[PDB]
Amino acid sequence: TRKAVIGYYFIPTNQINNYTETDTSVVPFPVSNITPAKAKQLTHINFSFLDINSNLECAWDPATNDAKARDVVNRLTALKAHNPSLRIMFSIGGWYYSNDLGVSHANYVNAVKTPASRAKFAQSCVRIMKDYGFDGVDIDWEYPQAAEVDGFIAALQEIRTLLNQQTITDGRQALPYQLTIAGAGGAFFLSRYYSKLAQIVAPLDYINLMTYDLAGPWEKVTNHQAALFGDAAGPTFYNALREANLGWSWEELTRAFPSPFSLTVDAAVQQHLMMEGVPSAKIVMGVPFYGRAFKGVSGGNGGQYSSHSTPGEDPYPSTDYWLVGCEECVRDKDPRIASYRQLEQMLQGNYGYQRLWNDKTKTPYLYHAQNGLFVTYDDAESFKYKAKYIKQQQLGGVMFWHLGQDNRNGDLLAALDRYFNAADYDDSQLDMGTGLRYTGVGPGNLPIMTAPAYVPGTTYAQGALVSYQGYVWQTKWGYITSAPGSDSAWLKVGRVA
Amino acid sequence: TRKAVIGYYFIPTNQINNYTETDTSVVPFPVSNITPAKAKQLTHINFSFLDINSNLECAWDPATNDAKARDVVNRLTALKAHNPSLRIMFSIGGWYYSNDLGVSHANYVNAVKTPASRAKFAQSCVRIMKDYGFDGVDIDWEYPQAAEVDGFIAALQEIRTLLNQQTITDGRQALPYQLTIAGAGGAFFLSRYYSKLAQIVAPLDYINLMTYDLAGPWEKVTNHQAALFGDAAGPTFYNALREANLGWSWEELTRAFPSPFSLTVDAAVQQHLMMEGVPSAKIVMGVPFYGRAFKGVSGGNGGQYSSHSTPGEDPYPSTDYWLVGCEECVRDKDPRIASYRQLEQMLQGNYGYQRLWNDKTKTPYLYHAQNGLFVTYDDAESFKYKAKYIKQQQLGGVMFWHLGQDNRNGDLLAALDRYFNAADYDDSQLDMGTGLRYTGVGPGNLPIMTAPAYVPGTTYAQGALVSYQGYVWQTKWGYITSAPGSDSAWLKVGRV
Ligand SMILES: CC(=O)N[C@H]1[C@H](O[C@H]2[C@@H](O)[C@@H](NC(C)=O)[C@H](O[C@H]3[C@H](O)[C@H]4N=C(N(C)C)O[C@H]4[C@@H]3CO)O[C@@H]2CO)O[C@H](CO)[C@@H](O)[C@H]1O
Ligand SMILES: CC(=O)N[C@H]1[C@H](O[C@H]2[C@@H](O)[C@@H](NC(C)=O)[C@H](O[C@H]3[C@H](O)[C@H]4N=C(N(C)C)O[C@H]4[C@@H]3CO)O[C@@H]2CO)O[C@H](CO)[C@@H](O)[C@H]1O
Repeated sequence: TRKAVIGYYFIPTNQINNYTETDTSVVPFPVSNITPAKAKQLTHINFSFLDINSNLECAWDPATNDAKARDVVNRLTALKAHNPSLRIMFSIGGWYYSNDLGVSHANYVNAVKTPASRAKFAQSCVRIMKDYGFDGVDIDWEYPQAAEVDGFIAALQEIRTLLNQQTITDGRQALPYQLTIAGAGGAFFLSRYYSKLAQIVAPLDYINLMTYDLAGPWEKVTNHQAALFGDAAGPTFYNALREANLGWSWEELTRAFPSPFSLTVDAAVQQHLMMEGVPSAKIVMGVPFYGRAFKGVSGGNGGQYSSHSTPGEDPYPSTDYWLVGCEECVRDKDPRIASYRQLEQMLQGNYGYQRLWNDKTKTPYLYHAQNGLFVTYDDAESFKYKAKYIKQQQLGGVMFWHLGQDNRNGDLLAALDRYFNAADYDDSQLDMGTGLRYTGVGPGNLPIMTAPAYVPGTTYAQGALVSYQGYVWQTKWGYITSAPGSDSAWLKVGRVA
Repeated sequence: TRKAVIGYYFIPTNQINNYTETDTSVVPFPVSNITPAKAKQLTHINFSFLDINSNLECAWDPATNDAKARDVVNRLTALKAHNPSLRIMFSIGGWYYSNDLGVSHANYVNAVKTPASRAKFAQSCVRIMKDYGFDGVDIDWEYPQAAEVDGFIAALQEIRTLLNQQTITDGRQALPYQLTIAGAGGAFFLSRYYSKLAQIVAPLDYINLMTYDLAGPWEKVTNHQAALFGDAAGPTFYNALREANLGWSWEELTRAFPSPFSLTVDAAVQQHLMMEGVPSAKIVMGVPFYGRAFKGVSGGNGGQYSSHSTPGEDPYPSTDYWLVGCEECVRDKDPRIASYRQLEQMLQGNYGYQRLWNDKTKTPYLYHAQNGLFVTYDDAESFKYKAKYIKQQQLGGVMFWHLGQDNRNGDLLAALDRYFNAADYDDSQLDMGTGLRYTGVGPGNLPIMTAPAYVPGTTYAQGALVSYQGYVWQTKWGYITSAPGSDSAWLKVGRV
């Protein structure tokens, strides 16, 4: 089956209001950049972002000029003409609107509270979808927590049943309306709703993992923001998943979530597959079309894993724009982040950056020896290893943030589409490296094991293995005369074939 | 409030059926051994053991001479004329009857299975009590598994209900009928029901921790069977509590249950105090009035922490009675155990035993260099530390197994009584030592702390402390944006 290539397209309210396709200083990446050929390279385009208002309904930023809004959305849906399988989704949320301290957080929390609120909210979603010509709904709430999860789940199920009904009504069987969500790509944020992944992913066509921003100025050590696999030399973190209300024993939590561990894309992907009820075909690996910059980095190792003098606040607190050659940073007032387009132009501008590569993480990075600068980003090369990882692990596909950050030619998007569909591209021999793989094993992804059936009245020595009621259990100590199961003496280690 | 001195009194069916107070060769320790003075040193005497028959009711061993039984119990209850606080309880269970593989194990599992079965069993308990003149019921099921816990609890609740009624009906406000159980004194067995300790203890006056047998020939290395505190040189064990059906986070589990750890009396007490709703006042520390012997030990550390060649199976697998000087071992046909009374005689018989003392575990032990023997046991000296510990931890009192193993002078009983009630005894200067203390912290033994009230809307760095809902919490990582109890990044680390 074809792999999904979901490209979020972010366009600020301000830009929508002053929309033009002839003034790169106003709209840096207009829709006019996506040609029929480029449209053919995508399966989904996720317009970002819509939000939830105080009325507990899906809506545009009130400051948005509606007519200009519909116009931007029209240029996008027009692309469907050049791709019968292309879907134009709209995403609700985004870090700014939905984070705990986001301006609209209460709206997300409140909308999902009751059957009534969920019905009204879900209905507003379908209205908006049909009103502007979208093909599905994507929720990017970062992120539901504690008591919020069940509501969130009920909301997703509700939206689902409505979409499915709309599909029938609109006779859209050939291109069903879809529901997706952008999920956390790191254990910390993932720990919030992890225990209920299955229920959450159940009504979805895809869960888009935000496997990036796994490094940044808000961390004390420089590192790759999207390492595919781990580098022992890089930092590690406490595995927040073992703080999730799972009901697993100490042993289970320990074997499921090793810690410390390398925060990588592989880890996020594996942590999702660990859970029972989470199909890999629904998992979509996210990749960044932007890089994150650090300053005050010590030399000796390309700027990797170094202490740094980079502010972690938001917004950027100074007026000092130290990312050499990043004019985009000056315009946007943040030297800590830059689009691939800008980064590429920087490597083009002979500014002193060296383009380095980590063979463990399988990602590139820039080192400015002179100014002590470090940039972590992804490119067509790192995407090769990730595209193959997607095939190998049989994931639903690839997602990226975001379309407007690709170079004018759209090399990043073309690469992705190429690695999955091009007849003349061949990665059968691409070596995935020796980077550290996430090997947590939880009661959900238990391996098939073989052991004599348990025998009542028998006393077992420590480390003894037996099969009982569909599983292979092992004793954590000796003289155990209890049966495998509820009692704490036995550890479920495998599944009975 | 007076510390409880609970002495179990075990008399085998054979000894009851041949009861005599004038022949130590038949009944080694008849009731007449408990003189008025000794009766005053006790608060409870738990008659052991009664069982649960196939009719799923409490009942005396089938082969028991009822008439002889009642005479023995009457002698015991007669003892009350010398101590108006004394209670003669009877204990149902014991290892032989109720262990997973014991003769009556099925009866314990079934007796508590249904409301009807529990109702019937509960009533049989009170009936036996009122019928033989006992003062309370002690359940010694070693031990109910995780699925039988809720029924065990319901059964205790049912028994508590009937006893409180009987107390009124019999006008026993002054000396209310009681309900206790012999609880595990080690994590492994404790882990079976640990998670529901609170519910188990609720209906009880006391939970008698069998904080002994923490070592034996069934373990690869010789060790102190009842060390008060841990000795780094000694063996450590897997902390089974971290595998209990607690539903706690890794962080919570790891701080409550360090592993490996030292299998000690302190460890057991702390493990109980760690749970919420488990009052120290109801915790009673068990002490043994018997020692455990090993053979084929090597020297270098007085026979401690040495490999040995002692068989572990019950019954003793041979007729080789190697405990030198232990005639009791010949009679009972097991050289791996000796009453304190027997040990004392072995020590005074100059058979080549040396009484050494571990100042970390605060316990005595015998080492026979010639034959390579090792004996772990307790005495009046180790009882000083445990008695102080009982006081310092504000525990309910002490319990021991069993009266019949003390010496004719009732020295161990006397020691316990003295350490708690003698006006001329003073242990304020007694040094508890540097032996390893159990350091686990749980929901029920959280430290008192002070921290700034959590402030909605604030972002907290890793390691921050805030007060919320009467507790102090700490963040497990950084950029914590939500409140304690709603965001799993918060760990409850203190109270008040
Ligand atoms: C404040 C506001 O609403 N708009 C800002 C705008 O904010 C953007 C940027 O900060 C984005 N960062 C980057 C590197 O693009 C940020 O992107 C987040 C997004 O919210 C999350 N959602 C996803 N999905 C895959 C759905 O991924 C993440 C990405 C980061 O990877 O989004 C916010 C808006 O929430 O920033 C611009 C200039 O930076 C500013 O002019 C203004 O328009
Ligand atoms: C096997 C039997 O029924 N009768 C045996 C008798 O068995 C005793 C002994 O093995 C006791 N052991 C010791 C060291 O005294 C054993 O005591 C156990 C008891 O079951 C548990 N209950 C408690 N409580 C505090 C309630 O503590 C433990 C103690 C060990 O600390 O009990 C069994 C019976 O269950 O052994 C004698 C002598 O070998 C034999 O003649 C015969 O009467």
